[PDB]
Amino acid sequence: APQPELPYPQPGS
Amino acid sequence: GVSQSPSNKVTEKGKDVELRCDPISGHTALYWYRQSLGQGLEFLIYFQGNSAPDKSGLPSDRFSAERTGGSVSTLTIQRTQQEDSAVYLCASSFRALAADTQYFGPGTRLTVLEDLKNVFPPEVAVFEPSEAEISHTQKATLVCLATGFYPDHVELSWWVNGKEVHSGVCTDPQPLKEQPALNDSRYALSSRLRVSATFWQNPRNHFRCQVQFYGLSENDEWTQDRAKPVTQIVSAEAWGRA
Amino acid sequence: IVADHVASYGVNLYQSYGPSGQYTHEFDGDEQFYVDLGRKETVWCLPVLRQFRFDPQFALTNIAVLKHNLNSLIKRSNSTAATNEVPEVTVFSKSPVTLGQPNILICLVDNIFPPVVNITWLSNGHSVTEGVSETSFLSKSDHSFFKISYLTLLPSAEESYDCKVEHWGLDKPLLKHWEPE
Amino acid sequence: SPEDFVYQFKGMCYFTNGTERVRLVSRSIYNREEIVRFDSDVGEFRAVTLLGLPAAEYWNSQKDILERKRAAVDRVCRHNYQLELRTTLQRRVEPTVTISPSHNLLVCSVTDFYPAQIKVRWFRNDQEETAGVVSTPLIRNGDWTFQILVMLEMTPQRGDVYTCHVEHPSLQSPITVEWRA
Amino acid sequence: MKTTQPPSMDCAEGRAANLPCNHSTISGNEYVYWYRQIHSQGPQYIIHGLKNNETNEMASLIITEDRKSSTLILPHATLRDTAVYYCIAFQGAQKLVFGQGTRLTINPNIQNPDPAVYQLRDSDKSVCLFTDFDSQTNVSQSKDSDVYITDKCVLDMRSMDFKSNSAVAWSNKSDACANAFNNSIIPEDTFFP
Ligand SMILES: *[C@@H]1O[C@H](CO)[C@@H](O)[C@H](O)[C@H]1NC(C)=O
Ligand SMILES: *[C@@H]1O[C@H](CO)[C@@H](O)[C@H](O)[C@H]1NC(C)=O
Repeated sequence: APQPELPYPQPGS
Repeated sequence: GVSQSPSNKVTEKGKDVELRCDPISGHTALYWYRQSLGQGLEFLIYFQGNSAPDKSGLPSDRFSAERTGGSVSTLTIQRTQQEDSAVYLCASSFRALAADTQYFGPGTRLTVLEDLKNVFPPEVAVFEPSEAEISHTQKATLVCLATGFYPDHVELSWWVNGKEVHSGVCTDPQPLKEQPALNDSRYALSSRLRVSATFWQNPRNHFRCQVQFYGLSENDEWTQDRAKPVTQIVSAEAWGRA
Repeated sequence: IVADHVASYGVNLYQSYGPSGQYTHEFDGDEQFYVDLGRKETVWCLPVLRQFRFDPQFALTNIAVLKHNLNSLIKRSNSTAATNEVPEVTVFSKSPVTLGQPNILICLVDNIFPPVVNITWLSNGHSVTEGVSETSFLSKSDHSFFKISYLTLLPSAEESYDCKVEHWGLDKPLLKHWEPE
Repeated sequence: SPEDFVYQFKGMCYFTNGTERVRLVSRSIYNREEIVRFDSDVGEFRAVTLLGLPAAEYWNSQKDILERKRAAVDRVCRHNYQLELRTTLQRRVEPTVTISPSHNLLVCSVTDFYPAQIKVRWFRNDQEETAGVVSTPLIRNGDWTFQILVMLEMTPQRGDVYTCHVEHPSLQSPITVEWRA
Repeated sequence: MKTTQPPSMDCAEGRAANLPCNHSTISGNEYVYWYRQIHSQGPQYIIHGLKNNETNEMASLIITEDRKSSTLILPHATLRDTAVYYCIAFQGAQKLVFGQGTRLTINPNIQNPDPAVYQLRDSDKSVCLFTDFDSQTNVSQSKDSDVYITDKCVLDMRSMDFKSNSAVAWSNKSDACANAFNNSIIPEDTFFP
């Protein structure tokens, strides 16, 4: 509140 | 899964210790915890990449973590104290603050002592199955007893004819304190191996009780006239009797 | 693509130059807030939003991930570098200009790519520092950016200003002039 | 001649008819190129460019990542929308209208208003003027206000009253500013 | 949101084991996580869910429509499923914190008990073995500090399909497999030759 979207790790560097 | 090294570490106070963690491949979030008993999970520090966003949670300035990696992590406790003793657990998720699953490693059991005088390897003894037991139920249970060891860092295992066995084996999950009154009290642990009447009665059968003790190293200084209580294996073997 | 309202929760930016990052939240193309990565604090741009709290650790862990994702793409794309796009500089007033009355000068730098620029206010070659502010880099649909710079002023007939814009897409610094009239 | 490598992640929420329609489009970009994206309508990661195919294949094989991304429409979009219902969407800034001859030209400055919805009509003695009018596009000040300048090519006579008719959601009745020769 | 769980539970092997957990104060962004810990190793992740029902090859997870209650189902309980079970309410911002958990004990189905106390010889001092007793009979700790009684642990002879219970006692006082285990105490069927 306010909430964020989250990026995930790219494979694998 | 998550890897942790060393499994065990028995050290004298004031000496520095280095704990290592190898997280799961593709896990950018690494967490360090410690857990005492009777007690629960205690947060120390965590990483996102090669940087630690939560440096608070560390018990003292002696405690520090690194992940130059940013894969493998190392926790260092310089000038160790008794209160530093616990199972140091490491965990890893894909990413931090995403409520991702934390997978834990096997832990590092750290024990810090005031002096090394109290440290002793176990006394292993295997007890021949009762002839009353073999007569009544045609089964033979041989009891193993590892006694007088300090601290409680032991791994008991049974080996029949040179190879490890797990079927018909029961080891006490926790050792007992010999004199629960004494502060640096020595410990004892028992285990049972049950086999058929015929298997025990067979003389071509060799049953050995192996106990992995974790104590001192060659690096550590031993002053006493007693034998150095180093990290060692102590066995007790017995052969089939007709 | 088509909706009543569009928001970004949020705009995560990370690049090799610096290196530097930028975390913002946008709602209908205006900057709701930004997290100061250095100071580790949330700075709100609209005063009614100051009643809310944004954990800066989300921005910091997000950028830490983007640092990983970037290095992964540098490698995957055999170091395919960013193309320096020619920015668009326009200077205008916030309100109609009257010689007496005070105003604000707005300098819009549009089509910013890569997002690395210097926006300075000048007045007969000397730099104006007092009364100047800036927006963060604001995102665009083509994944380019824009930045705005505000200079508070007291319109006068003999005082003119320039907006000095320094970007790699420009061969010489762009100077957009504003004559009071 | 500095070389730059840029990575962007945008968590974009698209809203229509208030709470009725909500869509999350999480965009991953290297540098101005969207490589992979999570669209709430498709409900899984899909590569936009052959550079994002490894990320789409990895993230889609992880049920944990996929399920958190699928929950984000409620967690980020619907939740954040409820804060806007009380703040940014309650914001109404009444426009300041002004006429100034620039004469053969009349300029209707419609400055400092919010939201963007606006209609500006010119009138020469209650009849609407269209042929000789030219407007700026909707200008974004970036300080959560817009402005629009509407010019009218005029040739006035004695008895002519030029009127600028402005409509905005913040207004109870339209604003009419007059100008006389 | 904190979770609540029965301090301990004794369930029989061969049947599903439903472990309850109540979390009336769970928030919409909190996952229901289950971990287990075998005395005393690294905690093992079992399963988690948000609203839906989840199924692992380890367990199943049923969460109520209101999300205020949940159940972990161990499909087919085995002696290995004996551990401490932690049901946790987890969200992004938070750190992982375990409660008290449920001390789950998976009891063996002892088809025919043969309670007895035996004496064994070192290949001094001799040991007393109290084996083949029933899973409903629970052993008590040693009163005198110089006589040691090890807690009961269940033995499994996989190659026989047979399982048995066993407690071990040894001492150096007045050298005693007769009045030993007088604190537990052993059933009337227990024989000593
Ligand atoms: C990368 O690009 C360079 C030219 O800039 C080229 O010489 C090289 O072969 C390319 N391939 C790889 C895999 O590096
Ligand atoms: C901004 O100015 C500094 C010198 O003041 C310079 O080093 C830097 O390269 C400039 N940035 C750009 C994009 O020209």
